[PDB]
Amino acid sequence: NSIQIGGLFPRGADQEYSAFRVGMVQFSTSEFRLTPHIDNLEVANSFAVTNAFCSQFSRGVYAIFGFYDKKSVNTITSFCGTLHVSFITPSFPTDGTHPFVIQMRPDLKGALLSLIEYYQWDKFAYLYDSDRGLSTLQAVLDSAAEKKWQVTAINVGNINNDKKDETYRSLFQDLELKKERRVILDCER
Amino acid sequence: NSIQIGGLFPRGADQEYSAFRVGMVQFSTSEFRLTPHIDNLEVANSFAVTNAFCSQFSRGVYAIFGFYDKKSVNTITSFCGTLHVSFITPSFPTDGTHPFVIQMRPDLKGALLSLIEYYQWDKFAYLYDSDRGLSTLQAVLDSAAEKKWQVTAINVGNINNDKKDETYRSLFQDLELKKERRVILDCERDKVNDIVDQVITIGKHVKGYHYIIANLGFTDGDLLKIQFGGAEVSGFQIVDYDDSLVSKFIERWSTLEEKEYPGAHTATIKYTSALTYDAVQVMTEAFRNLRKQRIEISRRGNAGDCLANPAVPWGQGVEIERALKQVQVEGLSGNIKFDQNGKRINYTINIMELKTNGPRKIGYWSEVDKMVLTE
Repeated sequence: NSIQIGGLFPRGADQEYSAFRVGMVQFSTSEFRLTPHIDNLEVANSFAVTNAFCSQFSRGVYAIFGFYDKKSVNTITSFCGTLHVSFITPSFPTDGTHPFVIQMRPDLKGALLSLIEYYQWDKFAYLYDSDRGLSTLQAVLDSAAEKKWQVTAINVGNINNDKKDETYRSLFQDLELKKERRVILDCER
Repeated sequence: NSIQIGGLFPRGADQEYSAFRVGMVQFSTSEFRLTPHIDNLEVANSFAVTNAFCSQFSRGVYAIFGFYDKKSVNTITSFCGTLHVSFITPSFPTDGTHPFVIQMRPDLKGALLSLIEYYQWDKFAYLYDSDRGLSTLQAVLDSAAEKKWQVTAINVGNINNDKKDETYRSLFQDLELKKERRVILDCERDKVNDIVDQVITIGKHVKGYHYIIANLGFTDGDLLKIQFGGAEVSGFQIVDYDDSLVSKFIERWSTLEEKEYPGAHTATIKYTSALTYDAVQVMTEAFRNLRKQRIEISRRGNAGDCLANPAVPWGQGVEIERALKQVQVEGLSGNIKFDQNGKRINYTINIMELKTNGPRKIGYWSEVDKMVLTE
């Protein structure tokens, strides 16, 4: 019993792939074996992702495990929905109800909003990164209307890294006009 | 000289296509003729857009004119960049620097921020729609930190339309906790009318309220309703009907048969449609500057499958880009110019206010002069 599956790992996902390998070993049985076809492509590039998908599809896979970015996510959700191909991903949850997509990452939106009320915050700064979608940003903004919060949302993402210092100094300069002492960092590791 | 091009029109773009046709006629020359291959697909669906692109690519086109959504935009920008295919679109500008993409719509982000300071706003509500990307939302939020504003951003987009009433009542209920009297409507020509209608119903269109329509089509929507209400309404207009150029266009547009040209028998025109017409002119002047420059780029309908791996970009595409981006003519949307990326430059956006006698230009906005009032 040989079940061929696809593997879309973004270049740099070393520990992710290492964990992917360990899983293959820990969950290997005699009843059937999984045959991973690994494709290391720039997850951000929508075009490349399209090829890697059609390539793994022509190879005749039963399911696909990979990752997507805020840019290529629409490509995956669309193709997998049209071709009825299942796509398992640890990446951020899709903003909606897209069939044929299995998401390993639980929604943090709920846990965050609950924590804010616990500490009883009414005025805080929200530094966000547009990498995982503004799904959580909209969450805090919409709740800011109901719970009546004074949120200071600032996109800390588009900061060019080859001179990113006069930007941070000018960042906490605005976070001092209102003497912001409570900051929420919505970013990657 | 037959130049084949692709046309991706979303189902429902009647006036846009009608304007696309009129452009084909007004800018048709004996030197060369453009052969549009029209494909009507659901622009939102990323998959469909991928097929329509590869289909027009296998047919061997030199350039593609169409539209994209906040969902399919990444597909276009990506493929057009990999296959070196030029893509002209009136849709919202891309959030970044994506090559091989020509954008007819100027950036409103600048004109909006300038208008806010003009009226000297410090606390306002910002009703936005996630359809054209949160590019402008981030703009006002980031500026709210520097200029110190108390913005109340509310996504008026995800509102389910088959019961959208207990939502609006609960919407202006939150806009009453802080007694918000200054609202900015960042929506499409449709979502705006829905809001405007609700505003009149609840009576929040009387003196004391101030609305700002955050789009390039201020006169594109019905204003006769919130015109006599009392509340001041401002917005932006890209199609200056005072230009003899535009005035002449309407003279022929308003007369066209509405049967053959759907939604074309009016004295006005949606900015999206006006950009479509100006798009044709840009593509014409571009392919013309290639003939006079003695540049051979011609090919056949055998570019092959777009999914070809490895994917090899045809060098003739690099020249087609340097052509469109080099174009500089006069159209309905003022002076048309581009930079190395594709974003329009040296343009003018008229600031509009709604008075008793109707809309009236109170000034303009230049990318280099900011806001300038006309006495």
